[PDB]
Amino acid sequence: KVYSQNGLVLHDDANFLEHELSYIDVLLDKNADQATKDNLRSYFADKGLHSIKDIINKAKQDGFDVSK
Amino acid sequence: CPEQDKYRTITGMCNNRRSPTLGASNRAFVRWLPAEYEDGFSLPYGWTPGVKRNGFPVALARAVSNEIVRFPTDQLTPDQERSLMFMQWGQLLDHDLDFTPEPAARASFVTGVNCETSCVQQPPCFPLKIPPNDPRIKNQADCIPFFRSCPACPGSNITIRNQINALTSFVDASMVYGSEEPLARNLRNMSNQLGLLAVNQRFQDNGRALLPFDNLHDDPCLLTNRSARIPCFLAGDTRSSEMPELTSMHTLLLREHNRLATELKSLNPRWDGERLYQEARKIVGAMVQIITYRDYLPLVLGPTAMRKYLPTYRSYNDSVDPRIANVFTNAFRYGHTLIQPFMFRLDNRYQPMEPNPRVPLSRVFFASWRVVLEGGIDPILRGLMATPAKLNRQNQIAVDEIRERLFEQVMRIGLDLPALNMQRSRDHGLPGYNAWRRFCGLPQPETVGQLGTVLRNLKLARKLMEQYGTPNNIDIWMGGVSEPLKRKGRVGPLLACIIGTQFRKLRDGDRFWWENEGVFSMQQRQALAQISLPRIICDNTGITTVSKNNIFMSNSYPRDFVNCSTLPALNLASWREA
Ligand SMILES: *[C@@H]1O[C@H](CO)[C@@H](O[C@@H]2O[C@H](CO)[C@@H](O)[C@H](O)[C@H]2NC(C)=O)[C@H](O)[C@H]1NC(C)=O
Ligand SMILES: [Ca+2]
Ligand SMILES: [Cl-]
Ligand SMILES: [Cl-]
Ligand SMILES: [Cl-]
Repeated sequence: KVYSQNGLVLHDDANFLEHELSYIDVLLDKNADQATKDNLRSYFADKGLHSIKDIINKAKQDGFDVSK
Repeated sequence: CPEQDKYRTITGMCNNRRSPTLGASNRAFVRWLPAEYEDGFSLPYGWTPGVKRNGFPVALARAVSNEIVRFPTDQLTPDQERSLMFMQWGQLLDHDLDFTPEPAARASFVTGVNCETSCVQQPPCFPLKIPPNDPRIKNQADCIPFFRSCPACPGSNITIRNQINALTSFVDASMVYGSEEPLARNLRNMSNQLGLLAVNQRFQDNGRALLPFDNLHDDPCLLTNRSARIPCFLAGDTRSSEMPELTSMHTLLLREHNRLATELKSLNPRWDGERLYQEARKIVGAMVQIITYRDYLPLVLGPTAMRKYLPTYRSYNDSVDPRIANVFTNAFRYGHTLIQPFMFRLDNRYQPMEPNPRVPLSRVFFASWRVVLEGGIDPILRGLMATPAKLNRQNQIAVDEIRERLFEQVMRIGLDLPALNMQRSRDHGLPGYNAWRRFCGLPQPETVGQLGTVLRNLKLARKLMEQYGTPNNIDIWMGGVSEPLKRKGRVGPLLACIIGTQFRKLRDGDRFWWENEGVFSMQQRQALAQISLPRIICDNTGITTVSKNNIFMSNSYPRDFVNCSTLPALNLASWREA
């Protein structure tokens, strides 16, 4: 939902967050522990983002530059 | 729900096992008195012209503010015994307790009018009309925007309108961790098993963590300095960026969490991320409760009301209603009388810090760029400790930085926070001043003279009668802050009762109260009694000289300050598992 005070949108729980880009870096890190990447994919899966493509496209949809 | 558990839920669910929704987020407020609406179930008083309340016309909130609350800023009276940290903790605490959602502006696309822009009184708008000869808004066709709070029962048929509390009523540090499972996880660092909260990835504060950035397509913080492009922050409560002073307290508790989770890891290597997160969350939650009830509330209520409304704790009581009363959301706005018109920033010497050491509040609202680009949170926290709060006088209620210029950098027009409070109480159908006096067992004045006796101020009782006509119609906030302050307190008897009662229930009706048997061990409870807000500042900032307890009373440097080496650090030795 949307948190609104005096017409200002203070939070939108549907929007990709900036610090979640560091998670994308982990997934695309070849040497990164596989059990960690699997936990991140379950994190993103719980938000409707299943393929790496869905995750990147959501971050892009929400105003972030994707070059990965 | 769980036959037995150890940590509280994020939403507050099943804190009370006999009624698992009590205190849980996204539930209607509890009403200590039946709602009073113009038409009896939804319309606020002042909605329909010519419709009186108790035989008198409804007073324009903006007019009451102009004639009662307005005073010359420069004549402000400093509080000789309250720091500006006293005000700020009240705001942060309130953001642990209540948040009343409003409809988003974009819902007006194919429906109704845009309350941001239009002055048409149409759902969901309830704009404040401009009185004649207004000192700032000289166009009476204008208005101050106002969205009605969302109803607890959408639409509905003959259901007394009520409002929703999006937060957990419990004092559980939900302004850090959130009040819903998705946000709570979004706030957490899910790339390892350390149980940390997510921190900013683009900026630090002298090597120390900053809050992560929130993502808002129409971010208000970007408007405060277009070249800086610093958006608002993300925290357990969505208002974290309203003020850099507030932001600094959020940032402080975020660091404290990651500091605790770090130590607990070294202490118990076998614990996984979830375990570390929950244990550090439980300590922080107890720290907030301790600071609130041990240090803060005694200075709000004063000794007399403290002993009366918050007697010595006994044990948990599952018959206590721990919800936030609808009236508390407005009554706890007394803190607005404490607000100074500037943000004070000091250096390591507690001297004014350049660039700007005395910034008017009308240029700090949503100014997240100031935290990131103008020296972090250390200069802010130092100003909060070594600056006196504003004292509340019956002819110096609230400054004009919030009465004339609230959010003017992100709004088509400056807002009037005192007026918003009174309009808000009407939006929530709250009873008038005498209705709450009675509820609290206090005398109810009918005439200017009797009101003069209650207020010990014949002049103010006169201006209130001229605006409202009868003391029965005085909006609860206006009447609450108009009363003389109790001995060694900063609220009158009426607000001491409402505020005192609320926090009693939040203590006695909280199964996870830090002193309740089973929550912590004996060695852990004795360890937590040693914590203090000045020590938390020492542990998570570059500041090495901090206020001496009570931090909310200490407010002058170097008289009321000590070196960080003198205070004891929290001993987590009892958190060791064999
Ligand atoms: C908005 O932010 C800009 C950019 O940060 C401010 O200009 C800076 O002022 C700081 C003072 O701490 C200096 O250290 C920098 O050299 C300045 N940066 C630039 C880009 O010149 C600017 O002052 C702010 N706007 C206002 C109104 O204060
Ligand atoms: Ca809470
Ligand atoms: Cl109520
Ligand atoms: Cl909260
Ligand atoms: Cl007061």
